Amino acid sequence: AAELAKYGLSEPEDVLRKNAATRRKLVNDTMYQLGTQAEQVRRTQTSGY
Amino acid sequence: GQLGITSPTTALDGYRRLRPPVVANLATVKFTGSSRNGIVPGSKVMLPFMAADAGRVRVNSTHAGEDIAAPGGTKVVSYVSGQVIKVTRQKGIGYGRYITIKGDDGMYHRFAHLSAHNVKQGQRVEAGHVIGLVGDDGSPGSYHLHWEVRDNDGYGANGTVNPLKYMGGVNFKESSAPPPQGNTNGWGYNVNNPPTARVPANAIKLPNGKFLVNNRTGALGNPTARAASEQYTVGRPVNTGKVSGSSWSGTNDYGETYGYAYLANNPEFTKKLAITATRLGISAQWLVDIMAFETGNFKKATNWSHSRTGVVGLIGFTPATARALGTTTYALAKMPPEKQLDYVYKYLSDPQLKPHLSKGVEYVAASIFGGSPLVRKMVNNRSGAMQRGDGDINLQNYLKKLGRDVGRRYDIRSMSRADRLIGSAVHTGFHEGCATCAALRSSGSDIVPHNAEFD
Amino acid sequence: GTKVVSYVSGQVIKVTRQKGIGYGRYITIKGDDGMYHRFAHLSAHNVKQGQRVEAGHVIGLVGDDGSPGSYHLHWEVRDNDGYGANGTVNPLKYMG
Amino acid sequence: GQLGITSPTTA
Amino acid sequence: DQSRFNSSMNELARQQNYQNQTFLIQRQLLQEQMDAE
Amino acid sequence: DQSRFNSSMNELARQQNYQNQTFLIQRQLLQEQMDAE
Ligand SMILES: [Zn+2]
Ligand SMILES: [Zn+2]
Repeated sequence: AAELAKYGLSEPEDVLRKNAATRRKLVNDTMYQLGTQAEQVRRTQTSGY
Repeated sequence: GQLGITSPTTALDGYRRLRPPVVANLATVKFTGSSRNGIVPGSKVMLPFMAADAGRVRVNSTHAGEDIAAPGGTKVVSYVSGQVIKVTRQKGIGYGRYITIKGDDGMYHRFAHLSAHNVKQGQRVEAGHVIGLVGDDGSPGSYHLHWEVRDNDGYGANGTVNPLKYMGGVNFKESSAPPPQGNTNGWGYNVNNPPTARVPANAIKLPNGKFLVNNRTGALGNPTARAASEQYTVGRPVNTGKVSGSSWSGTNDYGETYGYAYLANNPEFTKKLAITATRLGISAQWLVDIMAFETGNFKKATNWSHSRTGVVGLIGFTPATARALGTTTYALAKMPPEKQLDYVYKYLSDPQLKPHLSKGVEYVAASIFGGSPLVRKMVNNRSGAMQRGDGDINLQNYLKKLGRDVGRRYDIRSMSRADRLIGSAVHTGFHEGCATCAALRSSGSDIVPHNAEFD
Repeated sequence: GTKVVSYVSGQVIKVTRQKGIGYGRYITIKGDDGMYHRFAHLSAHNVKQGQRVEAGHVIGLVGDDGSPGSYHLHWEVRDNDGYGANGTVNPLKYMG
Repeated sequence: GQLGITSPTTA
Repeated sequence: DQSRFNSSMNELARQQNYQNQTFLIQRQLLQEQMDAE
Repeated sequence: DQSRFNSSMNELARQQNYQNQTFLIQRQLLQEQMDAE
């Protein structure tokens, strides 16, 4: 059970069924926000010469 | 302890994991001579070489990078923590083997003319990490290191800063090794009567109140200073000494902090602890050290969930001990340390333990560690109780770790023979693992003969 | 045998004893002026913890805890109720 | 402020 | 925040002092080279 | 931002030294003219 919950699949079957698409959407949105911040940081990396 | 540059810009699967190849000391050069090139007189610059190689490298008394002549095979060490940007090779005139590190200080550091690389592109290297070996790409026969500091990741002379001048004006900590542990019979702090004479923190705490600063040694409060090389020779090397495990003045002074900050900021706790120690007939220092070790330097005294086996309190009250004392583990954890001292005294007042407490620190430690049967085994077989055969949770290690937080190590009979014999090696030069060498370099003194103090 | 007398009106914070080097019998009074006054090396106490003492109140007798044979009074003025030298003011200069 | 500094010797 | 501001101000002051000292050393070296000629 | 300010200060110092470097040539020319006179 511990190494199952390490990934997040220890919930009951119905709970896992109801919380799949939203979980993937949240993962994608979090990664998109992280990428936006990373792109901003990289873009601000400019030489002054 | 953050080795290298500490400027206020750096502040912000199943297989065995090996420690990164990081050293604990870095080479520094102080130039008192008149050989001047624009860098301020009498300043200390941190070279990217190991501290053991400080004396074997030369600054070479025309281009944008400083060349440091070093013997072939020396290791280049990153003085700042950062990300390795690029590790490539340019065959020909300039930048034979060069490695660029984006330091946390905001400046790019380039080490060129190398023989081999030890880092990888995109690798996060801490300060003291081994980068690579020096090369002879420019002048065969003589090895050197092309060292360049930039504010950008370019390839030109536009944006180059002299490494020596840059290192002269930055705040850095050249050593990260702990100071050596020895005898502090005189390096004591009393909150009611603070000491009159003090020395800079980079001094070496020699036994009986002696110290060593800037190649000169003396005693606290005595203006007479003797040369380090004249008094400390190969015949009598610098020995930090040890604290006797069975000798004490017989009186406990209220407010005596014994080098512990918690006792200094809580004078009522210090007074209560002195009362308890005097009542028990034992030195306050022994009980102070044992409680400090058992509580992580008084930071876990009232923690009732840190220990997975249910051990709380100043002296590590087990549930069986708590039941014996008439209370519970949770209540012992809830009470403040001043109140817990009463239960410590009650536990140590056991007639199976009290008579043997005054005989030394080892008896008190055994009583707190194993209880009555360990004390009885000590009384019947003093040598047998301190066996070092496997275990790794024996009483010998427990006595070894006592007083570590303040720099005190105890010399206990039938226990410290191995420490005395193994630590009887004399060093005449710098060795990386030796803490005394690091302390000598940090104090500004030269490497005088001293005993080996490893860990 | 001389009697130590509180020169300021305030609240007595603590009346305890430290055996050994410093602060043999010491009494701390939180004066109404905002400064803490400590009288150490006493023989006996005449006040109680948490007692409001007026100016001119008798505090206690002098002692010889430091140098036996000669009696003296350790007098110290602080802006805090600590136990160190960080926050100490010379009593003579303060009363001047 | 409080009296004391972080211990340079390892804990 | 107060401690961080104090540390930043002290670092800036010491940086300016080091820069002034370096400029003074450069001027002294320039004068020495002038005297050499 | 802090690194950018540090780099700006370093550039200021470099250009100050660059302007100051003309002093040797000026002194040498003055000595040459004094010898000629
Ligand atoms: Zn070069
Ligand atoms: Zn006095």
